[PDB]
Amino acid sequence: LYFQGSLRETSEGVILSVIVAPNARETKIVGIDGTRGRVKVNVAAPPVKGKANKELMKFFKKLFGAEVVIVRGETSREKDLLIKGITKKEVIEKLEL
Ligand code: NA
Repeated sequence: LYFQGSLRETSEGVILSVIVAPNARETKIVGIDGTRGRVKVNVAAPPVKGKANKELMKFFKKLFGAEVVIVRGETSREKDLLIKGITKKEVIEKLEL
């Protein structure tokens, strides 16, 4: 039940709610924010020219094997990612790897 506070399944796929920190040593999940209901994601890219957004999407597209788009928070640390055409059960399985 750990990652479930950060995700919900709509007709389109899964909205994965994250909070990023850019300029990290490695793009990876580092935790969960229990109050905000978001996965803490470090992103190994600078927050300029959209590069942290691009790296974030790339990481999750690779993890889930599905298209990932930003649906809210393009210019925020708090970003909502639509994982297209996937189920919550799939997403949880992959986040728990
Ligand atoms: Na960015």
